[PDB]
Amino acid sequence: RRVIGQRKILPDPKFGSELLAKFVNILMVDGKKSTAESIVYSALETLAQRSGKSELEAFEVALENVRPTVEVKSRRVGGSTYQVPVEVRPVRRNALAMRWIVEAARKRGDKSMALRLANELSDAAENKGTAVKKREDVHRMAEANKAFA
Amino acid sequence: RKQVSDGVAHIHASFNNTIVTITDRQGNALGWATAGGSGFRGSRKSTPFAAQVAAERCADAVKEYGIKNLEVMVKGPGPGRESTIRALNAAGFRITNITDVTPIPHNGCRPPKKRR
RNA sequence: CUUGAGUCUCGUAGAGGGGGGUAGAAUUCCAGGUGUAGCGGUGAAAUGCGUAGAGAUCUGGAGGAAUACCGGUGGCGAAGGCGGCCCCCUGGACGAAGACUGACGCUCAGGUGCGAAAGCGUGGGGAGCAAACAGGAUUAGAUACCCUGGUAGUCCACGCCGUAAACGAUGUCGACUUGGAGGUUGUGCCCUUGAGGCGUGGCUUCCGGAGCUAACGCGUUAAGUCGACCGCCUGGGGAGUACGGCCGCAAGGUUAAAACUCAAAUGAAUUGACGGGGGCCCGCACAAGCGGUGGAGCAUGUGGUUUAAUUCGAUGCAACGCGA
Repeated sequence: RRVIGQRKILPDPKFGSELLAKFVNILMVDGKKSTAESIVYSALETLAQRSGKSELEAFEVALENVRPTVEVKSRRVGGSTYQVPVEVRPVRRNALAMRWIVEAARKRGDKSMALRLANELSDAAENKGTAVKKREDVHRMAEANKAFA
Repeated sequence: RKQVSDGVAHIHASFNNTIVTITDRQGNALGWATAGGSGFRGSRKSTPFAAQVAAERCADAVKEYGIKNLEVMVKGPGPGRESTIRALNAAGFRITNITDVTPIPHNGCRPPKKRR
């Protein structure tokens, strides 16, 4: 029954990006802010080294194709467990997109986290990888069986 | 055979079965197929989807007469039998009237006993 | 003497009974067609109609069977009961006025009569439906459900019997009773000033007022206060049972015990649990996300195993880094 507003997070103190601060918080474990920053900032600078321009919108144009639009949420009504496909909120779409982006960086197969994530940013920019695979996977499980919707 | 394009349909919506018969306004039989005549038996034949598929395998084979508009009346206490007439409407049989001519007894025949 | 009881005049509602046929759906049968591989019914299946061609409807007809639509805790009757349609004989209730009899009235053991369904005899039909019944399908027996069929039987006349939760578990005839809302049959007064409001008759249905009851409850129709008459009961089981009498083609019925057993049996209404009902909410209880137990090695406890002894306690969320 409880309801509250989203946690007041401080935006990124370098680029001023609350949605990217949410990402660098999703990724951070054991609270290692210093090393996490030192790897993600270097990988995003490696993104400027990748294309050769002011990489600020490249993040958005990459994530525009890893955001889901349909999700299944199980709800048992009428005997069996129905699937009840429900739309996903854009503020949650960004979170899920970044989640799919980070849940494939570790198994890339590059030398270091910063390097493999800088590579995976450009990879998801052109619609490849486990992130885009899971995006298509959730796009096909939901609303393609509209008989239950 | 001939061109009809406008007829009538009489259904027997039984409890565990469903009969259909299409007629051109005078008693000629055009289309008819039950549930138990297409390898569909058991409770699988007792579903409205069975009425759907019965309507379908009637329509795809009886268009030799070319019916586009259709009259129909729901008859019998059949569970979920407007589905088959809506499938006829979806089978290219543009419906014209939906009514009920269920023959109710006039205490002329004593109603038989039922499950105790 | 005339108010009870009756008699006269005219109308109202009508499913009270015979006798007769009558129309519609339906559904067995018959024939003709048009058309095609299927129908028919089970939580499944099978039985059962079909390749001179099955069902299914079109045309018509035979068969018997009861009247949905009005249909209504709607009307009628002493009760038991009556529903399409009309007639003859009637059986009963009510209304609007005016007139006569002289108490003629109510109850009533025997007795007589009527009397639900089931159960019989005689003579018939019996389409469909349906006690018994052949048989099929899951089957060391299904003889029990489920499915097509089916004998009486429902139907038609003349006669047999008299039993029911035949209940409003409330016998009949009466005298005096505060209201509301309707069901049904009335019709008067004054202006019918579109079906008008007030008084005056009945029969009733849902609530409650004093009153009564053990409570529930009844409450102008009393289980309210009283008058007259008839029947029934004296703990439960045996038991409405044997022996009798009468009735009966038969079933048995009516009247109607005793020896023996027990110390209870029984109605209402609270407070309770049944184990699921039915509904309303909390808790990371769930769904979304995090690291986890379970994969591996190592520390530690538990049961087994082992032993001369391997000291004891502890065990489902609450036993196992617990006593230590």
